[PDB]
Amino acid sequence: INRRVQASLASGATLEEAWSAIPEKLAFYDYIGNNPAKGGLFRTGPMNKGDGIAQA
Amino acid sequence: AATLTYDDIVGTGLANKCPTLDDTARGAYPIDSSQTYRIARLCLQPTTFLVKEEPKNKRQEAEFVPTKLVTRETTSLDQIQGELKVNSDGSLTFVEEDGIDFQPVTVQMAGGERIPLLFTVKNLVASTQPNVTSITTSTDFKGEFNVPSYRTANFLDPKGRGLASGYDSAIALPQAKEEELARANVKRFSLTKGQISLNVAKVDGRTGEIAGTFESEQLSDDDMGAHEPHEVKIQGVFYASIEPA
Amino acid sequence: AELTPEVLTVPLNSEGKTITLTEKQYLEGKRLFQYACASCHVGGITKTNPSLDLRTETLALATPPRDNIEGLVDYMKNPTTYDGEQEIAEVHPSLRSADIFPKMRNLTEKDLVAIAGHILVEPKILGDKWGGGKVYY
Amino acid sequence: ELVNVVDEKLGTAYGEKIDLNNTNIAAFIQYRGLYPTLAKLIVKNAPYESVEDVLNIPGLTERQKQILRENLEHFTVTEVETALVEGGDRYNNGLYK
Amino acid sequence: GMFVLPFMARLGVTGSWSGWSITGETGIDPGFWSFEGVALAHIVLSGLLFLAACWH
Ligand code: CLA
Ligand code: HEC
Ligand SMILES: CC1=C(/C=C/C(C)=C/C=C/C(C)=C/C=C/C=C(C)/C=C/C=C(C)/C=C/C2=C(C)CCCC2(C)C)C(C)(C)CCC1
Ligand SMILES: CCCCCCCCCCCCO[C@@H]1O[C@H](CO)[C@@H](O[C@H]2O[C@H](CO)[C@@H](O)[C@H](O)[C@H]2O)[C@H](O)[C@H]1O
Ligand SMILES: CCCCCCCS[C@@H]1O[C@H](CO)[C@@H](O)[C@H](O)[C@H]1O
Ligand SMILES: CCCCCCCS[C@@H]1O[C@H](CO)[C@@H](O)[C@H](O)[C@H]1O
Ligand SMILES: CCCCCCCS[C@@H]1O[C@H](CO)[C@@H](O)[C@H](O)[C@H]1O
Ligand SMILES: [Ca+2]
Ligand SMILES: [Cl-]
Repeated sequence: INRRVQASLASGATLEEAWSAIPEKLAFYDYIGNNPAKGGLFRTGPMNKGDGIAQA
Repeated sequence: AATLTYDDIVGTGLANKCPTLDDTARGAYPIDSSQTYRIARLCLQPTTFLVKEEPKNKRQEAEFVPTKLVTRETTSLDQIQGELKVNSDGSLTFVEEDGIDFQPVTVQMAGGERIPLLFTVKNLVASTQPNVTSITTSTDFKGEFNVPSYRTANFLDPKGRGLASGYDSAIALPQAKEEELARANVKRFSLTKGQISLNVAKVDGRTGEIAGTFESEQLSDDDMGAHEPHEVKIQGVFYASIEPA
Repeated sequence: AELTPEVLTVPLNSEGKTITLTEKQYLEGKRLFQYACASCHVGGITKTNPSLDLRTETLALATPPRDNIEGLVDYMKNPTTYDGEQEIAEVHPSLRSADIFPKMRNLTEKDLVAIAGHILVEPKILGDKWGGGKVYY
Repeated sequence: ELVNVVDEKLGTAYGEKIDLNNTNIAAFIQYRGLYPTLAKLIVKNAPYESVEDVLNIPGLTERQKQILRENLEHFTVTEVETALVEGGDRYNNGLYK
Repeated sequence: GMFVLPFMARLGVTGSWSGWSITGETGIDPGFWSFEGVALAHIVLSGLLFLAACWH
């Protein structure tokens, strides 16, 4: 994400534009709620059941 | 009486009782208004704690009901001292300065609900009627006092949250929405007023000692803003020794 | 790292003078500090009043200044409150109160210098650990 | 609206200086000559409408007044906060080392 | 949805050891034969009958 942002800045993007060019899909991988080592043995069900259904 | 020592008293329950005066003490203690006075010891011994029931309707007569003390003989206020002013209208005003002027108390309502309260007379200012040329068994004091939060600012809840210390969130629910938990997460420090009457029933005019009954009203614990307090009525007996200052 | 002469060079007085303690001096001060002081001042704190520590910066802001040998030696003879306003020998170990604090009897001027030296050298070695308390253990 | 009043107070001068109306007594150790003698007089005679009102404490010696003047710059006053002054917390706030 | 409570009440069991009564009184002392004492008596009876069954 930082590499993409820096390439955007260096091409003359504003900060708003640089960060707005990051795909939501890429940003969502950089969130610990998607890390498989954050769960619990008896915390049953889908990841959606903990933090929620991600919207945006 | 055989002036009691600590070893006479220890473990009897006498340590939580106020001194008493016997039936001969129906005298009058003279007040010389050029003289300054003090209360050298004020003692308040609660004998009943009533809690105001919280009814559904609204509007109805909500009554104060009896309760059971569960915190044992740990309830009395004592060793309280302060100024006793003589005012221009001949009334007296007691200004509490210091002493053991609070006790935490838990009483239990029928059904099991526990009601903790900071039973107190902190910062009491209480006055008589005008024209008290002598303190007699007609004298009474009425006043108000401060009632601070039952827990002070460092107190941490069972999940480690506090006002002056602790976590500021529900750390066991890391991605919970915070709005529903605000009242639990954000600790608040209550400061309210209580009211007390002291009715003098007995006076030793030679020694300046008085005793009688009291009734106080104040709010109970609100658990640092987590729930509404209850109204509490405290009834008991008191003792005070008056001295020229 | 070594306990060099530079590490062992500390202010003698308020006026810029220094003394270079010997290794023996340092070690004797440490032993004496342990013997006479550490029951309260272990690791640079103060158990009976944690508000006041033995950090050099704290000592410098005492009155009179105590961040030098002479100031510390005077403290061990005639201790005062932090503002210098009351003498506290009746409740703090000192030569003046060696009658009631017997581990101070027969401390010599050299012994006091050695303790003072320990107190100034220790933070130069231990940093924030000295006067830090449990946070830094 | 629910506010932690201690955190709020950190955004005032209470967070930047010794608040003569609120701050715990150990803070006076930070500067030369204030602790314990002046520290006790300041806490006992609070609150103050302004920092310079500290100079008017009954019984101060002439020297004490000079020392207070040298340290006015390190002081502030804010409204008394019940949570910081109840419990005798200005004399002992439950923090040691 | 109380089904046995009213049977206890019909015959004079109206108080709890906890201090309440079904008429809305407080600070009442029902003695042993509160709702709880009746329940305990039934459980003890059950046990004794079970043991007698074994013997028989
Ligand atoms: C390899 C097997 C396996 C794996 C890895 C998964 C994985 C998953 N399943 Mg699936 N599933 C499986 C087999 C498996 N399943 C089988 C066999 C069935 C039929 C019962 C199902 C039916 C099923 C349903 C109905 C659902 C899932 C769901 C899920 C998800 C949540 C799992 C969870 O909460 O576990 C929780 C795990 C535990 C609490 C651990 C149990 C530990 C046991 C009880 C220990 C037993 C100890 C033993 C008694 C000791 C003996 C001692 C003696 C020898 C002395 C996850 C992606 C959920 C989902 O999100 O679906 C969309 C969902 O709703 N699965
Ligand atoms: C506990 C009974 C103590 C022992 C043993 C010793 N000290 Fe101490 N020390 C103690 C207290 C409670 C205080 C604070 C006193 C006050 O009211 O101001 C002190 C203070 C000092 C200081 C001043 C530190 C400062 O920052 O200004 C020094 C330098 C000091 N103590 C040194 C010291 C030495 C060398 C001791 C052994 C000979 C010693 N102390 C013993 C409590 C106790
Ligand atoms: C009077 C009265 C009453 C009542 C009473 C009753 C009701 C009683 C009952 C009783 C009973 C009800 C009893 C019972 C008993 C029993 C028994 C006593 C048993 C025994 C058993 C055995 C001994 C066994 C043994 C065995 C086993 C266990 C196993 C196998 C083997 C054998 C067989 C060996 C009341 C309270 C009301 C009131 C008051 C008075
Ligand atoms: C009779 C005895 C005397 C009575 C004394 C009791 C009165 C209390 C003291 C009055 C103090 C004035 O009131 C106080 O003003 C200061 C200065 O603007 C405020 O503190 C302020 O400090 C900083 C300055 O860096 C700001 O960033 C902040 O936004 C602001 O809140 C306090 O929040 C307010 O509580
Ligand atoms: C054999 C019965 C033993 C268990 C009795 C439990 C106590 S009795 C119990 O007390 C609760 C708390 O006061 C009340 O709320 C409840 O109404 C009452 O039934
Ligand atoms: C299973 C152990 C039984 C415990 C017994 C406690 C007795 S309690 C006793 O009960 C009496 C009977 O009605 C009452 O009259 C009386 O007021 C009450 O205190
Ligand atoms: C299995 C042993 C447990 C039995 C306990 C019997 C309680 S005994 C019970 O106690 C009440 C106080 O809460 C009183 O109101 C009541 O008079 C008394 O009989
Ligand atoms: Ca009367
Ligand atoms: Cl510090």
